[PDB]
Amino acid sequence: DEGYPAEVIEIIGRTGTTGDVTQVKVRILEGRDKGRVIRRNVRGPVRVGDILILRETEREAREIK
Amino acid sequence: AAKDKWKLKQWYVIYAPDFFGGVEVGLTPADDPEKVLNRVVEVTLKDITGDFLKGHVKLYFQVYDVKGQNAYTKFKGMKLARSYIRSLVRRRTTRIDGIFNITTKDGYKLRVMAMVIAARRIQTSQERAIRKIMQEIIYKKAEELNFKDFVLEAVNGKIAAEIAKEAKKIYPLKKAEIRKIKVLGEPE
Amino acid sequence: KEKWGIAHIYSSYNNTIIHITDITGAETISRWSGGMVVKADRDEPSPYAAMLAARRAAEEALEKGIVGVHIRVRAPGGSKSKTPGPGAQAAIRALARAGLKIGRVEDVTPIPHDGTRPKGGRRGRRV
Amino acid sequence: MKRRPRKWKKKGRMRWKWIKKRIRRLKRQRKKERGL
RNA sequence: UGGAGGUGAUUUAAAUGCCAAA
RNA sequence: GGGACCGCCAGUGGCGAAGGCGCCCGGCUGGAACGGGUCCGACGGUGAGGGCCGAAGGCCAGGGGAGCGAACCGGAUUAGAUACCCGGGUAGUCCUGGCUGUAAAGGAUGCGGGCUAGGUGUCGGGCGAGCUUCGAGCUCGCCCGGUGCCGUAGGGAAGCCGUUAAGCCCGCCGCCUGGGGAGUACGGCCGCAAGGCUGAAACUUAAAGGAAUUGGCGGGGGAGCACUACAAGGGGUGGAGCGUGCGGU
Ligand SMILES: [Mg+2]
Ligand SMILES: [Mg+2]
Ligand SMILES: [Mg+2]
Ligand SMILES: [Mg+2]
Ligand SMILES: [Mg+2]
Ligand SMILES: [Mg+2]
Ligand SMILES: [Mg+2]
Ligand SMILES: [Mg+2]
Ligand SMILES: [Mg+2]
Ligand SMILES: [Mg+2]
Ligand SMILES: [Mg+2]
Ligand SMILES: [Mg+2]
Repeated sequence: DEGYPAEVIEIIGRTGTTGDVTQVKVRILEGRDKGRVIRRNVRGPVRVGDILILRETEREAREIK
Repeated sequence: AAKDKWKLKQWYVIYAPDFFGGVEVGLTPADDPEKVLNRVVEVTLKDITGDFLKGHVKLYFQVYDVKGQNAYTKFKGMKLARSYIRSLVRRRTTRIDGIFNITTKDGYKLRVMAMVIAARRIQTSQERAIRKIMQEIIYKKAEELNFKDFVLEAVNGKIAAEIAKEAKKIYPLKKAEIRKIKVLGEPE
Repeated sequence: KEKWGIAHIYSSYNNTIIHITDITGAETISRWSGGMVVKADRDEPSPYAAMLAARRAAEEALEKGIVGVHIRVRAPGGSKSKTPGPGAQAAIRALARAGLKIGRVEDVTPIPHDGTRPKGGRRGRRV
Repeated sequence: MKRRPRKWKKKGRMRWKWIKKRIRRLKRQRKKERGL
């Protein structure tokens, strides 16, 4: 109902139709799967050290080249 | 109303056949005990006797009689895991197969599939010779042994070892297996 | 003791079916398909629909006393495609996350030894 | 018919297969009128 | 370095060429 | 219960005159390579007329019919859609006895003989040497016959071919003579039919055809770039009245 914070640890690359989406690796900070590292797609400027609020932590983005 | 129908089911315990030890292998639900007949369960040889080598051998047991809450089974067939035999067949080798219909000493009808993998490509006449050797060994074993002893030797690997030792004289081998067994009939 | 069942997973390019039965396969515990959790025909084979269906099936199985399952996953096979769709792996992962133990995993796609003739003529679909 | 593989080339003409079909259709009609 | 084969696939719709050059 | 088909191993690997031939065991049968101080003694090459074999499809009788699927019946797409896509579906595809004799049936290269640098893979047989778990096993070298690649002299318009010749020489048969009309008309033979083989003229035309070069283009591939491109944004024009320029009247 409030989501789970995750911390960005690595930048992979740009993607999307018009280069608007970035793929990152994040580490869960709270919840059932705290400590796991998964990759995600993010819209907007982002840098290492930012914190995202995920609404669910079971979907993983498909790897890009 | 549906969960009402689920409450009418009772659980029955399934046992392995007599010559495998007769150990418990699982449980199954049913409302009428007559409906449990002819059900089939598949278990690996590692579960019967614990050893991490024979985890790719699969045995099928079929329920034939129910008494109380217990179900007793018979041997029906054996097979090797598909992913296992799929990793044996490679290019620049030769695969030799033989399928035989046999009758054991005590009047059991069986169909047996054996397989041999050669180290390299070989000529077809050598394949025929190896297949003939396999046939002779299997016929002799079937004539000599009873049903239970034959099944135990086939699943343990004695027959394959004898086949490999005899067939080394035609060409060096890499593997030799009894690939599949199915029972067809039983004595009257 | 331990009640173990079997999870049959049917995965194609158009849908996904998850079917939990008992150890012998003759009694059905639960059954859920992609068309029972989504509204758009386009979303039936998506991984997310597979996750939802797997969660529903796992909950229904857990409430009835099942502890773990062995997995059998198949593509349509036969004269159709031999490759499972995108929802198989998502279905497998969701079952474990819901609380069920996982036994052995194998694929049981039916493969012909030169069987029958497929559709499309000798030129195939021309799109 | 006799073979003229030069006719199969597609530059500046229609397909030879259908020309052959059209000629065969035309020859049927003459044959029918001849039998009358 | 350069070649020859085989098996898979390949996300809606989208026709035409006037005036002029003379 | 039923009808069709034999996956991986499988290999510019094998066999056959070509068309073609792939589950296993048994019977009958054709051809070729290698080894040969065996036998006969020029018995040979090509082959007009003539004969036999010949993918798929089609036809004539009798069976069979799972899957697929001309014609056809419906659902869509579209300006229309007699189509491409989707759901069904008759003949046919399969077996027994005949007929038809056609393919980009292509190695687009007729067959026999002698000769003209090398290098390197692979299949069958034989010989020599060395290993070996003693295996109808393994490795290396040479001879003969098949099957691929790179290449010297020579050949060719070039692409390329090059002891598996499209090179130099000794033979025999078949075919061609600018593009269309036309593989048509008329006549003849063959076939149940569908069709097969043979095959002109009047007239018309300045090119048709081949190999390679430079560009331009592609609802082909790869790399890069732009607020007169997009994506994230800020402000607008298109509706009203008026200023000014253009078409028309
Ligand atoms: Mg649906
Ligand atoms: Mg159709
Ligand atoms: Mg289209
Ligand atoms: Mg020509
Ligand atoms: Mg002759
Ligand atoms: Mg051919
Ligand atoms: Mg050679
Ligand atoms: Mg060369
Ligand atoms: Mg005539
Ligand atoms: Mg612009
Ligand atoms: Mg924009
Ligand atoms: Mg305005």
